[PDB]
Amino acid sequence: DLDENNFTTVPLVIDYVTPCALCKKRSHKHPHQLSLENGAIRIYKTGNPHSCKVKIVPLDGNKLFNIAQRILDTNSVLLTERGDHIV
Amino acid sequence: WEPGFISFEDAIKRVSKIFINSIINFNDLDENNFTTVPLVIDYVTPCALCKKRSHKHPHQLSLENGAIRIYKTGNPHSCKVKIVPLDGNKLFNIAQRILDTNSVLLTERGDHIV
Repeated sequence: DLDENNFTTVPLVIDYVTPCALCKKRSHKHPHQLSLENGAIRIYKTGNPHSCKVKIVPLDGNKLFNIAQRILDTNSVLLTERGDHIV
Repeated sequence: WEPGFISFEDAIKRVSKIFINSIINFNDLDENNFTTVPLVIDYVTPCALCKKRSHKHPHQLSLENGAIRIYKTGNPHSCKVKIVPLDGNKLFNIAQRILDTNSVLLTERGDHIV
């Protein structure tokens, strides 16, 4: 059911065949929901999550590869016919 | 404020990452108000400051001895304190000092004369 749009509204349903890894209980009184802020996809329970813990997964795809791409696209390093880079 | 610590933007991104939660007046942060403005948290999840639904008081971040310190106003009993440092690769600041003395050069023949 999950799509790109349904991000911070739809609940995520979990059939706790085993105890929840978030809070080590037999099951949850309410499903979990996902949020996006400052480059993190936070995990939390819906309702009163005092006996719950927020988990975050960061979305940063190799910061150094992004910088490499930016420096490259600025067109300041070139590979010449002789094998020498010129900057 | 010293030009050796970090840019302001990196500091605010670090603190916003450490709240694990949003800030209503995040875009309202300016250069004039650094520690004088308490921070409102859109408590849309359980807190990470003390694993509570919401704090009845705001959180104030303070600067001392080259570090921003964050804590809760009022009753810091069911809470804790987090300290974040500001030192922008002290080795780079050292290396930039050494060039200020003008005591190492580069020569057309290709080697540095110290």
